[PDB]
Amino acid sequence: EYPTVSEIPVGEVRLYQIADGVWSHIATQSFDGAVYPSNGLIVRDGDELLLIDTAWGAKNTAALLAEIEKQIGLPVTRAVSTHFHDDRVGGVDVLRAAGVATYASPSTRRLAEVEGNEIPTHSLEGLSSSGDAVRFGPVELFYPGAAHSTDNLVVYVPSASVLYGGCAIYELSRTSAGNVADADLAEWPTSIERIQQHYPEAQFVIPGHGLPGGLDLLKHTTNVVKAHTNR
Ligand SMILES: O=C(O)c1ncsc1NS(=O)(=O)c1cccnc1
Ligand SMILES: [Zn+2]
Ligand SMILES: [Zn+2]
Ligand SMILES: [Zn+2]
Repeated sequence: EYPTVSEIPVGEVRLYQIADGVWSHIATQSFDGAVYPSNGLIVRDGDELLLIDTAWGAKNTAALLAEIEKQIGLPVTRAVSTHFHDDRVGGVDVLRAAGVATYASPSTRRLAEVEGNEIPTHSLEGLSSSGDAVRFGPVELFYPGAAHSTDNLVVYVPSASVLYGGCAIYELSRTSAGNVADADLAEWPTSIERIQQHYPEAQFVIPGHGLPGGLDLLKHTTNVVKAHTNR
């Protein structure tokens, strides 16, 4: 039942409920002649919603809001981008125009600015050092160290035992390293150890792209990252 690229036309977005008040959002983008899905997270916070990541572009992110409005009916008041790449900040200006307060770490904001990508408005303090955690309404935010990018955050929903690894965690079907141009391959496995060591209790692990699993996805990512390092 977890939505795949076969069910989703580029431009559309599917929500998938994972627990009481916890959803993933799924969108697709056309990249290098292939079609690839992407995951973000939606977490209920009283009578409002926190959004983790854009749906990878302005048009998808407009559809994401329309899909949230239709299917959940609570307002998105805050959004957090988990690193500076386009699949996480692309659509921030859409969010901002709809009244969403947009957030990222200063590291992410600076890299976004340097990259010419969209820049979330608000700064998340207290995440500058590997192993830092901060609370953010109904989630904890964790900086595990450099991995997929130097700024990548992971998000844990203490109340549903949901860990959203964003692009620092790979799905099981992904057996070769993705876009590593901005990655710290030397530190990635240590960063994942930090995630393992902080969230030993997670039950649902959502990778940046593709199918959820359990904690095995962390070891899976490590294996793939090491294989790539030994190419
Ligand atoms: O690995 C990532 O997080 C990532 N995010 C957007 S694209 C990408 N990796 S990728 O460019 O190597 C990719 C994988 C599969 C199909 N097309 C592109
Ligand atoms: Zn990325
Ligand atoms: Zn504001
Ligand atoms: Zn990605």
